[PDB]
Amino acid sequence: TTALVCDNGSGLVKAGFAGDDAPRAVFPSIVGRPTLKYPIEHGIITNWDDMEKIWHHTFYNELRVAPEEHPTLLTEAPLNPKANREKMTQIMFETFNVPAMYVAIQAVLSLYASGRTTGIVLDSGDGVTHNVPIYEGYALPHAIMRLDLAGRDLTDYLMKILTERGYSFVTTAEREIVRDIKEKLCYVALDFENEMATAASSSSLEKSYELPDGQVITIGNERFRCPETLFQPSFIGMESAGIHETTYNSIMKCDIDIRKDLYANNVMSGGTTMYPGIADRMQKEITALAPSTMKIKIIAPPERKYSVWIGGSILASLSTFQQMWITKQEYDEAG
Amino acid sequence: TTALVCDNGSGLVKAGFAGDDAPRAVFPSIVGRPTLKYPIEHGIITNWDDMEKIWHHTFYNELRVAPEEHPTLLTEAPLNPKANREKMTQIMFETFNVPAMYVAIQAVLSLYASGRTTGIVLDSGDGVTHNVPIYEGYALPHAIMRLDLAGRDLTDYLMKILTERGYSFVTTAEREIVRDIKEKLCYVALDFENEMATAASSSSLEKSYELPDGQVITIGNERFRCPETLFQPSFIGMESAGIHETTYNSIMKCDIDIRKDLYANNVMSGGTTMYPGIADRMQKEITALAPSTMKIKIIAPPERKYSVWIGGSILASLSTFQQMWITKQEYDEAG
Ligand SMILES: Nc1ncnc2c1ncn2[C@@H]1O[C@H](COP(=O)(O)OP(=O)(O)OP(=O)(O)O)[C@@H](O)[C@H]1O
Ligand SMILES: Nc1ncnc2c1ncn2[C@@H]1O[C@H](COP(=O)(O)OP(=O)(O)OP(=O)(O)O)[C@@H](O)[C@H]1O
Ligand SMILES: C/C1=C/C(=O)O[C@@H]2C[C@@H](CC[C@H](C)C=CC=CCC1)O[C@@](O)([C@@H]1CSC(=O)N1)C2
Ligand SMILES: C/C1=C/C(=O)O[C@@H]2C[C@@H](CC[C@H](C)C=CC=CCC1)O[C@@](O)([C@@H]1CSC(=O)N1)C2
Ligand SMILES: [Ca+2]
Ligand SMILES: [Ca+2]
Repeated sequence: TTALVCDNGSGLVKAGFAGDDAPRAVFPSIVGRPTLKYPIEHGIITNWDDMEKIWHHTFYNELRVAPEEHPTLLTEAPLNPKANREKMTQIMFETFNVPAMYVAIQAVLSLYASGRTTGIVLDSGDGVTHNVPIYEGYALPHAIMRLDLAGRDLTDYLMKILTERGYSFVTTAEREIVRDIKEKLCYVALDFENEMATAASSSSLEKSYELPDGQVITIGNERFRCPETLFQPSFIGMESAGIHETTYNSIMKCDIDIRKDLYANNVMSGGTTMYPGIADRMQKEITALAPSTMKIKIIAPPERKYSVWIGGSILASLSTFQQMWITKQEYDEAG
Repeated sequence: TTALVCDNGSGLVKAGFAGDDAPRAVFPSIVGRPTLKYPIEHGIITNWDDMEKIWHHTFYNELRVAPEEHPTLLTEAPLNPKANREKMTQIMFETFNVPAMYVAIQAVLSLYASGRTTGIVLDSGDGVTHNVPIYEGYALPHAIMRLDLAGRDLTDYLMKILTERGYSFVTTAEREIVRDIKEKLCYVALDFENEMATAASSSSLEKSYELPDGQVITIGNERFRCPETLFQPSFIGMESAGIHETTYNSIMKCDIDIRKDLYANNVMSGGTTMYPGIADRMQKEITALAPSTMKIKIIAPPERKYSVWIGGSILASLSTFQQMWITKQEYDEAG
């Protein structure tokens, strides 16, 4: 009788029940095979047999529930292929015997989580980053921007820029330690030059970090150079535009009537948007690219690591959404 | 048993019951379709399927009455085509099953609202402006003047002349805010030059306006330059004559016997004639174009936004009008 909510990400899987304040299970999207394998790449499901192993683990190992006794709400990256979605549905009704289910757009859920039907979302995960403009609940597809740059790319870059300081983070076990640092110490510098100049002249921006084996290490400008890649992807050999630019482009690809409201509603989702000082930066950067008379506003909610999941827990619980489910009868009938 | 009164305008629909002091329902003449659509353009019905949706909303959503249980009084712009009127009647007797109905000339009703049978009306709405000379209740058709310039054109012009001051009113949602300003602050300058000179030298004619989002803005000469378009339509690329001129022309196109009485009875109807200082202007301007010995007088009633509706509420209630109804029997007989 209780509905579920399964947010499948490139890095993590955030699962729980609809109506809850937060997901009860949060675990890696991996499958070890000597060795590990991420079945979701850039927010898209690449291996299906593996993906079933994840959903199987979700229901039975994590949530400890019968999948046929609960309607399940699955999530999907924006502009997800139709053959990709139809393949999910099939697996839920046939392999996991679900009584009903539905596939919602991750970014759209994050908007609802904020309490908004209309707005331009920025969802940066571990595998992919998206600019999704939404009007009256419908995400405008021709305006959506994609960017294959997220936390994992950022974690890798940090490892690299720590290697020039004399450190040796190469193995995958060590990569997690560099992820922890990235999450713990890093921040988004309001101005890059000014900050680098503070780092060159003083040691005020330096921070100590205790490694698993007790030893302490220090990091200076890496704190903000790493997340800077988001605004300048060319730092890692990417000729793509920054997040401020792709956000601007996204808005300009919409109708002129809604732009005022998109600018005024810049929601931020995904753990990669958790960098301290990212809101002050996106305000600054956007303000410049856009007109002078435009009111810009960035909304960065404290629990934006789980805005997608929270968005589905609300949606699943809504009265208006109940009709939009897909019963096994409907599927076994209409396909 | 109670009669209705439905004033259909290009911008608004003013509906209510006959005998009432004012209409109970006042709503936009729009139909959204992703987006909005004004079925009445320049006071004339262009889309009939939409217009039915408006009348349907009027009866059932707004007035909450059965159309077959009440005789309905509909309004029409002057010089409305006969095929236009015959199409209205058909829709009322056949689609809305009315027991009776009648189609009256908007401007003529406004005259009755003032308490006059003979006089030259000026009715400026949101979509069209008309000079209608009326004698003993009959509006003289060959003398009627039309002008495709009203509040909406005026609202658009104001947006434009606010853009030179540095503001950015472009979208349709913002257009309503510029309409509010137009209605709130604007006025008709007795003399244009003198006023512009006051604006160039001092800041006494400036007025602050609180925008929906709290921020305040200032407007100076736009207050009177916007409504000035009425006296000089060339401001917006219209080679047509002003309202003072078309009013003069209208009077000269009549018989010489009634001119004295037309001049002495210049009634003003429609929301566009609500600009403060428009009466002092029309007096001045007309006085000049006309002879010296002529007694000019402008009548601008406080409730002239609803003079057309009020005119029909009185007419529907009159004893002499009762015979002029059109019974469904009469129609289903004579067509
Ligand atoms: N405080 C933090 N600062 C910066 N990054 C963080 C922080 N906490 C978590 N992250 C990063 O956020 C990412 C996880 O976010 P999320 O779970 O939304 O992504 P995902 O759903 O796994 O992948 P995607 O959404 O791209 O498919 C990881 O890369 C993680 O390192
Ligand atoms: N105080 C005001 N000053 C100036 N204009 C006003 C004021 N109040 C309303 N208006 C304008 O008057 C118009 C509405 O008047 P009205 O309802 O008579 O027109 P309509 O019947 O919708 O159109 P039409 O009569 O031309 O077919 C709108 O353009 C509105 O902006
Ligand atoms: C607290 C935590 C958060 C997380 O997001 O991990 C996810 C999942 C993780 C799987 C592989 C590692 C060894 C196993 C385990 C771990 C537990 C989850 C770790 O691979 C990431 O680290 C990658 C690599 S580096 C990066 O940025 N993304 C993202
Ligand atoms: C208080 C009010 C008066 C009015 O007259 O509105 C009418 C109707 C309105 C319909 C479209 C808007 C968005 C929706 C709603 C509104 C409520 C009615 C607003 O479009 C006008 O604004 C046009 C545009 S600008 C102008 O001058 N005429 C005239
Ligand atoms: Ca995600
Ligand atoms: Ca009217």
